[PDB]
Amino acid sequence: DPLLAGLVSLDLPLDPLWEFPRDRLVLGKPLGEGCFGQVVRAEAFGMDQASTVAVKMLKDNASDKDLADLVSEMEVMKLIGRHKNIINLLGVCTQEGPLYVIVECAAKGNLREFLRARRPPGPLSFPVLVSCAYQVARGMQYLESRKCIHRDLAARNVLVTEDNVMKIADFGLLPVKWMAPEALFDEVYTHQSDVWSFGILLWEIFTLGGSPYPGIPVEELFSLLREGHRMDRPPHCPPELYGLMRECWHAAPSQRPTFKQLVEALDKVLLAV
Ligand SMILES: *CCC(=O)Nc1ccc(CN2C(=O)N(c3cc(OC)cc(OC)c3)Cc3cnc(Nc4ccc(N5CCN(C)CC5)cc4)nc32)cc1
Repeated sequence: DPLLAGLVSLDLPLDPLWEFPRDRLVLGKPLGEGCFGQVVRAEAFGMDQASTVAVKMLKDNASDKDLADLVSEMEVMKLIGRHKNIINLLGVCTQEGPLYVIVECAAKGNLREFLRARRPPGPLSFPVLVSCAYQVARGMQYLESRKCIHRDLAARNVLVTEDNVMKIADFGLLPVKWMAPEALFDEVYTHQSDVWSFGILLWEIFTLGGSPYPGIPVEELFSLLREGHRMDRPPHCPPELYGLMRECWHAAPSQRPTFKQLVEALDKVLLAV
C-alpha cells in the first residue's frame, strides 16, 4: 500500500478549526471490536481538566483504502455540525504523528444491547422507551436538515451515554431488514427511506432489542415485502405507537411521516407520561 508503505510522514492538511494537541490526549482501552477500524477510549484535557472521549485510528495493518475511509469520515463529520443526539466530532490529530479522530464516547454501548441487558424476567418503562425513540428522531431530524441520509439506521447504530442520551453513530461515511423497499429493489435512498428504517428501529425499541422479521430468511424478505408483509405489534407497545410504525412502513414514501412529525408526535406522548 503506496501511501502507508512509502511515506515516513503523512502530510494531511492542517485544519485549525479542528486540530487537537496530542499531548492533551491520553489513550486507553479498546472499545467494541474491530470491524470498523480501531477505536479506543481516551481522556482528553481542556475539551483545564479531563473528559472521556473515543478515538479512532488506523489498525496496524491498515490499507491505503482504510486511510482514505478514515479521512473521508472525518471530513464528513466536520461538515455535519454538532447536535446532542449524534456522535459529534470533537477534534483531530493530523500533524506530526499518527492520524487520530476524536469523537464523543457513549459509555453504555449500542441501543440494542442496552435494551436486551435490561429486559424483565420498571427499568424499560413506557416513558424510557418513548424517550429513546424521541431522542433518535431528534437526531435524524437534525441529520435530515443537514442533507445527510443515513442509509443504515438501526438500534445497533444508536449509542447510549452515561446519562442515557441517545446518539446516532455511522451517519458519516444484516442491514437488509432495515431497508425500505425502494432501497431494497431500486437502490434508491432518501430521507423517507430513513423513516422506514426508523420504523424498524421503533419496533426494535418496543420489543426490547428484538430482531426484525423473526424466522424469516433474508432471501424471502424481497417477495414478502412485495406481497405487503409487515411486522405485528410488539406486546410492550400501545396501538397508537404501533400506528406510527405502520405509517413509517407505508409503501409510498410520501405517505410516511417526516422526522419533524415523528419528533412532534413522540414529544406529545412524553408530556402525557
Ligand atoms: C463489528 C462490530 C463492531 O465491532 N462494532 C463497533 C465497533 C466500535 C464501536 C465503538 N464506537 C465508535 O466506533 N464510535 C464512533 C467512531 C467514529 O469515528 C469517526 C464515528 C462514529 O459515528 C459517526 C462513532 C463512537 C463510539 C462512542 N462510544 C462508544 N462506546 C462504547 C462503549 C461500550 C461498548 N461495548 C461494546 C460491547 N460490549 C460487549 C460492551 C461494551 C461499545 C461502545 N463506542 C463508540 C462500536 C461498535
